[PDB]
Amino acid sequence: RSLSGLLPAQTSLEYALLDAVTQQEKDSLVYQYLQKVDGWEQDLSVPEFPEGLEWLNTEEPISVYKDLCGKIVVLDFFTYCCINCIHLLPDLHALEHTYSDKDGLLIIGVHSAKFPNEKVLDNIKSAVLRYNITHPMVNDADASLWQELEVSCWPTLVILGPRGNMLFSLIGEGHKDKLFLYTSIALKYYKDRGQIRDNKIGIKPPSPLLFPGKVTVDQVTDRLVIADTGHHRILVVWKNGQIQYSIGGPNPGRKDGIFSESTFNSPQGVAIMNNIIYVADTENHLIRKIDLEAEKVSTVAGIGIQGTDKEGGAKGEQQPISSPWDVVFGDILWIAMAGTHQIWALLLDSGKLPKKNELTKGTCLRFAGSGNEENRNNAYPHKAGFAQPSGLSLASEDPWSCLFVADSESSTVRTVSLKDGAVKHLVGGERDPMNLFAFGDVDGVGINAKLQHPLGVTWDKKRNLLYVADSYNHKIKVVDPKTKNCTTLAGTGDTNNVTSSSFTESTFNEPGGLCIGENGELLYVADTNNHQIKVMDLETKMVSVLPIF
Repeated sequence: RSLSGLLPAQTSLEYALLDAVTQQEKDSLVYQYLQKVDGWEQDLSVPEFPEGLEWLNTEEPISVYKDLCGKIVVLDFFTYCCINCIHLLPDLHALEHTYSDKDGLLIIGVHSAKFPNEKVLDNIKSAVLRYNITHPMVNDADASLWQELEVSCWPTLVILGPRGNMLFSLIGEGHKDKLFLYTSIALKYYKDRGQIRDNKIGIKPPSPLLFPGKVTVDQVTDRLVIADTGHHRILVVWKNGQIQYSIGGPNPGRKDGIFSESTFNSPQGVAIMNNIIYVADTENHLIRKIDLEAEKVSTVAGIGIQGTDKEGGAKGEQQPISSPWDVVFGDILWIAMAGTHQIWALLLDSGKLPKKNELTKGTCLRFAGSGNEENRNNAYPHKAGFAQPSGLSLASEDPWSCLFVADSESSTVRTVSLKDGAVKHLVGGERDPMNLFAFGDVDGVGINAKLQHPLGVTWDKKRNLLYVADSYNHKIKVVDPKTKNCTTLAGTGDTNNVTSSSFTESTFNEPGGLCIGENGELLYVADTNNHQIKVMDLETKMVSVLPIF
């Protein structure tokens, strides 16, 4: 009745596939595995989808035993917060392009939420558009199917035969070789038996910004750099809201050169200094450079594909990186490497980082984080762990001399010392370093405070405060790092949009990042799912929408 049933047989197949020298040997072994599993007396039948769950990218609900007979089916147990699930989506996209509904394959996303916020249908509907998921989707918010199957990992794939008989499970990310081997040979087998039908299954506004991930402010000239993630472009905008430069879009890409030529792929982090913007070009797995004087884009880090390198050390364009989410200047570029749960550095000029030797110009490496997904604090940077670090902010002045890290999957904020690299707790989470489920919405001191998937931090040098974009609680919070006291600055915690209002009566919706102005009078917020930049006046305590024209 559970995925336990496949484990002795499928691991016996996987042991043979490692001694298999030819692609034909591997194909015949998988075919022999399916002869065995198909000819079992008692199928490991999938539970039916619970009735009255909400479905996306379909006309009506889908049921395994009325609508998916005669089909190979890939269930994707996933949640949109998890970077491991995000990394899998390109592999499912490539599978759907290879094998249509007509060819006998359907993929179903069984959205099984980690966080409370992701249970809300409209927040899944946004995520579907953000990540461009064009296959059927079910909001299994209580995670009934997950708990019945004893799924234990985000993501889990479960491949079904034509009568809902479970054939394979693939746990986690980057099993593209096996996903293709298993589904291709599953189709081949059941087509040779004449059990795969060729029937169809039914599947299904120009604003100026579209899901803006991040924003930053030039200290000298008070211009905004907005990552307009959904339009796959960067905007340079004056303080009054007039657009100076639009760079990229409307389509994805990796193209360098002039600004009509240039293209990005869901950019998040942006930083600026001396007319040079660095972009964390997240789904390209690249750092890009925009030169505003020369009016040219170039690539400074990443090879263009998802790294699994946890150590690094190569020069820029020969160093694989994994889903860079935020960037800030330090002379160095600090990088929140969400994909490998680490803080990285690109050395813009040749220099030396805390607890390492001199490194040459262009060297791209890990600074902090083991690479394990953990809420682990440590005096030694390598032995500490992060959990999808998505925000940075530099406080270089004394007595801080630290990098503030929004650590999203842990629901904490972290300091990393710029003297000795010590990664220390600030607010949120629990003491247990393997506990990634210590989330909530509580104002308090240290571990007593609770956050929910925070994506942005910005440091106020004037007031000695940190503003946290506490994204899934739909709230800007304020942390005093001396006392470690964390409290709500603005946001009711609902998502019903409001243009002009006070801080306590204003609203946000999954704010992806934020940044303070030079003067310390304005706090700009990338209010992602409202498709808007929110300007918070810290003097009048009024929120306004930045007009863009």
